[PDB]
Amino acid sequence: SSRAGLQFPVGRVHRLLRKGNYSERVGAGAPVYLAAVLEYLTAEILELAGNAARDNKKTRIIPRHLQLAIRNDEELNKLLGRVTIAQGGVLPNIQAVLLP
Amino acid sequence: SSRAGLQFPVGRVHRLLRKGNYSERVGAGAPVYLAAVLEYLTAEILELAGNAARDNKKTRIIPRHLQLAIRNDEELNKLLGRVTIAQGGVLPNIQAVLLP
Amino acid sequence: RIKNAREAHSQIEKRRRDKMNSFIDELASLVPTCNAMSRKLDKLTVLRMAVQHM
Amino acid sequence: TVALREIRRYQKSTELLIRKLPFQRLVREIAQDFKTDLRFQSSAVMALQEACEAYLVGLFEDTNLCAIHAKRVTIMPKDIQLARRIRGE
Amino acid sequence: TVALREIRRYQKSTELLIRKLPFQRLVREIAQDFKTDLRFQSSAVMALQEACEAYLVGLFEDTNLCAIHAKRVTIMPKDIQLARRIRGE
Amino acid sequence: KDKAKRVSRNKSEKKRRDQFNVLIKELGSMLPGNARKMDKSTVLQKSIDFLRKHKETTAQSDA
Amino acid sequence: RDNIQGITKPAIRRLARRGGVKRISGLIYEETRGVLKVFLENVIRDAVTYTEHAKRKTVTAMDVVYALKRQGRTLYGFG
Amino acid sequence: RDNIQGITKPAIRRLARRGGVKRISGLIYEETRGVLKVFLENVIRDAVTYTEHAKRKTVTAMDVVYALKRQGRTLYGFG
Amino acid sequence: ESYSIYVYKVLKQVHPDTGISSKAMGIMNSFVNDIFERIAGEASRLAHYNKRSTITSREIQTAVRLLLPGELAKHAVSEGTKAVTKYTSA
Amino acid sequence: ESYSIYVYKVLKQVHPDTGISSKAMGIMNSFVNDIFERIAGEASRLAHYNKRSTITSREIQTAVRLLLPGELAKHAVSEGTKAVTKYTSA
DNA sequence: GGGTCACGTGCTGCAGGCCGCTCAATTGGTCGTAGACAGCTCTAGCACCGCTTAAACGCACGTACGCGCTGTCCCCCGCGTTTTAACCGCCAAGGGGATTACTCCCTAGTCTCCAGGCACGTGTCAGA
DNA sequence: TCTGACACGTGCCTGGAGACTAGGGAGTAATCCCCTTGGCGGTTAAAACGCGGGGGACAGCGCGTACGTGCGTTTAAGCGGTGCTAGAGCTGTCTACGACCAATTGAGCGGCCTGCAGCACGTGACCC
Repeated sequence: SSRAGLQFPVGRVHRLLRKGNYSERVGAGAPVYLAAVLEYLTAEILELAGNAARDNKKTRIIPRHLQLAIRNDEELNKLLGRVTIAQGGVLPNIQAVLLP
Repeated sequence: SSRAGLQFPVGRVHRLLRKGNYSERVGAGAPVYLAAVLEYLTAEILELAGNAARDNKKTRIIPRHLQLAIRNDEELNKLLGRVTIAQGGVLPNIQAVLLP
Repeated sequence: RIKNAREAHSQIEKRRRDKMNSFIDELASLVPTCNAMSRKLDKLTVLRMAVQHM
Repeated sequence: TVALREIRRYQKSTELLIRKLPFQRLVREIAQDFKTDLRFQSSAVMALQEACEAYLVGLFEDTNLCAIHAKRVTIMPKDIQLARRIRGE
Repeated sequence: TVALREIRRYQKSTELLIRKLPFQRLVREIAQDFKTDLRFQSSAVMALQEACEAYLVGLFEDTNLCAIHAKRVTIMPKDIQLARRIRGE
Repeated sequence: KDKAKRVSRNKSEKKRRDQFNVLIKELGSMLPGNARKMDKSTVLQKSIDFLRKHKETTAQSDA
Repeated sequence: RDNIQGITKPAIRRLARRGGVKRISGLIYEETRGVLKVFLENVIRDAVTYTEHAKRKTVTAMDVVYALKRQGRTLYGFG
Repeated sequence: RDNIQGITKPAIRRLARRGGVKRISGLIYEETRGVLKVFLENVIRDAVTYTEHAKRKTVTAMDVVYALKRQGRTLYGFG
Repeated sequence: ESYSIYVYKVLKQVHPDTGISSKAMGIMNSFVNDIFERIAGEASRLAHYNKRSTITSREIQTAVRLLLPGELAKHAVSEGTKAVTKYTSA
Repeated sequence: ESYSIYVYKVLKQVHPDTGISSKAMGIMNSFVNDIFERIAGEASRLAHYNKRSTITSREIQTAVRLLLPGELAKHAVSEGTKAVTKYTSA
């Protein structure tokens, strides 16, 4: 991780790639490549979730913020389309035809 | 296969289980149990498909007969609910409201 | 006899604190910024938020 | 008038709209049909509650759209059935 | 009357209802967008065509049902859009 | 001898009390209908009533 | 028995409102209960099967998660 | 270019009839062509990606089968 | 490798007076591979969930119950159980 | 085991003044686990399809491209590529 | 003696520092396979040409369906009142799960041998 | 009588079957702790029940267009035939990396203790 410049671990990633019968062999680059990917995706979600917290004057992230951050982003929403989030809530969507 | 009273190969099933990255180890009885299940399911389709061929005055089974056998049988239809069959065709379903 | 006067005094002092504490919680509820807080605010913070809000 | 207010209110909040106690009993009522004398973790029940409401809400949304397509305001079982059939149920 | 006989005939038969050369050109027309100078197996292309026709047949069935729910016989894009939306498309 | 250290802690407790006292004076002086000699409980009580009144008035102007 | 009635008509109305429903026919309540019953049966049956396979008597959240996961539904926060 | 137009109105009629459609509005042909083009584009992109990963120039049936399979659509008869 | 020999033999034992077309056989071969993967996949997951390194008939039997519908599962499970019983007895 | 340490460090890097709830953290851990399974599964399948016994950055890259949508796929690949080049160089 | 304010004490929680233990990262060495590279051959796919038939395209006419408009009745919605359950708080007991330790068996790996399976070719039968 | 499929006959190799050995994993047993389950009492909110009015849904009627259907004319697709190459497939050879095994070191985490800050309580001083 230190040489890779990552916050996320590599050694455990390597362990997890060779474990679970994914392959007979794993290359040195694979654990590293993946660790970078996992960190990247994590950072993007945290950035959006933090914004959702700020919009509501919060300094702390909660499941509601995570839900809002994801559903407002079509790439994440598709990626996590089949995912249910505890206490995430729902978006305040009302059909125009129902309005007076 | 002879010992088990099965038509299906036991050795092939064992080899596939042994070398398919399903687990480190496979029990000796597992291939036998599975071969029997595969044979049974195969027989269910063949029995129905043979009937479908007979109903069309045919002495040979074609993809259409498989399609007819599968979609009329609820358990098979659910099992293959998302399966596309080459040259299977479609069932002759027409809505009553469309009729004169 | 007169020992009760000191006991009464400590009870009066607590009653004063309880009255102030009850008012502090009520005061906090009237400041919109307090709605963003999950934990109960400290006495000093509530008073500060009230003046900042006004 | 009230219905729109209620929609906004319930969509805004995150808590369950179902009652927990009858839900817990219902889980056992159903589970007992598969196996008797079962024991359950409360976290398992809570997980079910979240899934159940999310499931029904999605169906309600589709049901509402079906009624709208037919240029209707009220929802009926026929609208639910169309959505369910299209969704493979 | 004509439509019903046509429906029965096409449901009875198993052949492809799309001409192959137009289909082959369409596949290459698309594939070139991803990478140029590609080569294709004929069986691969036919596999695509069978899947495509099966897809459209499913679309048409649901579209027709939506029109029926709306008490109409003629299918419109509006009906397709509802069916597609319900199925998550 | 270490009892002397408690004095610094006593000062810290005093500092907290003094911050409260300073805010009481500011809180009371920031209200309309200002009056002298209000005790800490009264300042808070009048602050509560003011904010309820302020909220009521701005709410009264709408709906 | 009869715990499904424990979810009352007002509860159904609240759920429908969350789903954006403005107007509700009187036949919805029975239809909704039937739908939920099926959903619960499917998830519970799988969760119980997982519990039985493990030779356990206590059902855990993970049995529910596995039951949902194989049904194309994952749930974050519960494990 | 423009081979989507190669799917003629009669081709649409035949397909719609296979799907049990009795009557067709004039806007269906264009809507159907738009949808089909998008559907096919997604399938091909996956098949081409498989071909590219293997560093091949020729797309094979298995590239298509894998593409369809990963999309949820299992195909029998082509492997 | 293929299953055409075994599929044909089973058909003859069920319907002696009929055969299988080339296209139909390709479909049956695709079917067998699909079913194998489904069961083996679930059996693998069961072994994973319970932290076991060995797949036995128990994982497969459970996988069969999870995958197949009630009536079909009962018959499929019975055949698997009998095959093992007969096999170990012979 | 958990990623809470790493998630928090990243959160601090992005949002130095923002904390995170335990429930939100549990959700983030489930997210990471989900992504791992998706990529590791696809990388294995790619190796299987191409008759390979090993996993390299190529299998991971292709799995990332297949799994992620347009923008995420491009950026995730870039991050993986640099990390390997940088780690390999160091 | 009562009430408020100011000052000091006692107890609890959070943050920082220290101690102990573990894992990962780092370092070093050996061996084999898989992957990469090189060379050679053949097939399938791609490209090109010609002819015929069926389908597609274009044009014309009429009908049914869809759309728009109007009227009536019933159900649902909203509010108020009454009754019950849900929810909250507190207390107690037992079982299952969790944790630790020990023993036995099976599969995998290694080694050996044969027939059936798989592929190819020929002849006859059934269907065309 | 011919074409395709099925049955019969022949040949070769691989995989399966059988046999043997060892270690690790699985299975079994015993002990301990926590959570779940079960029970009781009280308070509040929700649910249930009843009444009245309006809007929505349904039914009926009328009109026009687009679509459907048929006929004639024109074009492309499909079928058959011909020619050539690149890529794919197969075989053989060589190297580096990873795997496996062993040995060290550093940093971080967890737990415990100390220091600082905060909350609540008690006493003294000031005012009436």
